[PDB]
Amino acid sequence: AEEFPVPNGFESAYREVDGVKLHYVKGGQGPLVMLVHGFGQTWYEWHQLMPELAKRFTVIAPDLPGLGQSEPPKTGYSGEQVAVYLHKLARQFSPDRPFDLVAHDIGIWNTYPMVVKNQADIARLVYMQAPIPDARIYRFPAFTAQGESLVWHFSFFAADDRLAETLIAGKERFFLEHFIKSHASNTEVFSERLLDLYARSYAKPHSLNASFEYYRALNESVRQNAELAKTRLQMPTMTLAGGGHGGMGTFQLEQMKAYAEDVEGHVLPGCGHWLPEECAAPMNRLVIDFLSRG
Amino acid sequence: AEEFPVPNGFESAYREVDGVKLHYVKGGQGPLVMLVHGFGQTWYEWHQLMPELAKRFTVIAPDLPGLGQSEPPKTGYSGEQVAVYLHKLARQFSPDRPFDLVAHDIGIWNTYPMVVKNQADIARLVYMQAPIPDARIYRFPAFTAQGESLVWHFSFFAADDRLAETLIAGKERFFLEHFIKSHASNTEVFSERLLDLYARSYAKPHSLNASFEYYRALNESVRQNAELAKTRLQMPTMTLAGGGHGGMGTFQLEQMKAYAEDVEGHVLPGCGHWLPEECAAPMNRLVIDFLSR
Repeated sequence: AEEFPVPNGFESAYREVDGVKLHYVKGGQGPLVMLVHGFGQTWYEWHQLMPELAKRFTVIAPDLPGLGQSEPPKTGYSGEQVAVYLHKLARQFSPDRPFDLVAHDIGIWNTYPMVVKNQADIARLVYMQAPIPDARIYRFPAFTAQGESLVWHFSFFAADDRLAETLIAGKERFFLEHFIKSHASNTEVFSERLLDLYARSYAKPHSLNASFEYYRALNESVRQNAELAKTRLQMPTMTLAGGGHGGMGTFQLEQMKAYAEDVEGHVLPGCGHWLPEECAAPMNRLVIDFLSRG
Repeated sequence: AEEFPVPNGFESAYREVDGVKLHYVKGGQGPLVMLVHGFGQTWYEWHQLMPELAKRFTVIAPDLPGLGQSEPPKTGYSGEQVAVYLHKLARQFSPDRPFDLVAHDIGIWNTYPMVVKNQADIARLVYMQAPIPDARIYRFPAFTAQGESLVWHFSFFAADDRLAETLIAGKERFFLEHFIKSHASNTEVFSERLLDLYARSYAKPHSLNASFEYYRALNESVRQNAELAKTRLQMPTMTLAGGGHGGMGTFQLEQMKAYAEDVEGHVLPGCGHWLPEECAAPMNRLVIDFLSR
């Protein structure tokens, strides 16, 4: 069974990595690019970018552990733990050559440790729409005068007593439409049909729990990254952020400059958090062009 | 029936104020003290303080509009709108003499406008465990190095789509127990029966909604207060805050210094947010002493 339709010419498959069965969608030929999704979504957020990249690259889009059709991690949900699974998966298909990485939202959290620990394996890097876990996340406001606090959900999802699963179970489709649209500028792209697909996937009980365990591990990820960030990233990097409602704005690039020697940043006007869907044309173009420099 | 047991010597009653039927519990004789509860609770959070205060004062503890047994407001939930109901209720019982005001949590939000606009009516003021709505609330963090933050619920409750009512309905007791304990230092004071009583009250559909409408009006209250605060408070004021988990710490007094010329403050170590219950005896003593001068 497939939770989301696979683009023509791609294959849906699974690979066991350190005892965990990871789902991915793969296609194309050439150097490897791995695309890593974020909270509320799956590999499918990349499905419009994937055929374009596949004309020049081998493209793999995994489901994060516990999300989509991937099994939960056996070690834990901190960034350093999850990054092992994703690094080993990529190196199964690119064992002798560096690969490219594109990551959105908690895909950043779950890849930054393996990038910094294996820099020679990463040719080029694209990060969009999330802070790298560090002390900056403690400075975001709980409540704002205009618009809405971007990351109050950090506390909601990290709260104990399984607060978030207990309240959201049975109401997953309602909650996800609210979460997605509240973090969007171009809300009209989130049709009821598309929201149905995403909601059905993260409503699987182990996926609803997995979703929030990433946030329950966030403070551990911060502590991990305080050590890892003593070495800056050396490979070419690009950041993308939305400039509209839900967007990170200038924060994405300004934080990345503390982490990367070679970084260029873009803020996409009229676009929120969900860049591949809200602003497919400019986002796809920026990513394809940046990766095609190599 | 009554949602909470009324202490001996007190009466549970109602008064119509601007077309809204307000519930309150009243006892004692002497000058008036009005006690105003906060989120998650009702008049009943004051039920241990009330008999002690009633030895020297007439004491009235209303349910906020839409909460407990009070009808929702017919104007709105912003601080200036709700304060009209509370001011007029107090003046029905103390028309010829200034009265004292004690307020906890959003009871502050719902009384500050009528205090600043009717200073001659307010003899002494006690505020505990909440910011007055102003720009300082935009500095509180969304997340902390120890886990969930103190006031991320501001955004949860203010969200549209009836987010909070929709997620909490059917889980009202579960959520309120988590909310109380995550803002407490002393959780043992919250018995099964007490949690049951508070959960049943705010689970009434119009009370669950009313609870969050106070937060959906919070930014409007901030903007109202930006103009009202051009006039400082002149009456004797006391702030109380918990020093433990859930407490406002030094913030309560430090904010109040910007609003009040005559203010004294206390931080209670080992106490969180729910001061009348977590730390009943020292909180009662400090309030009674302050009001009895």
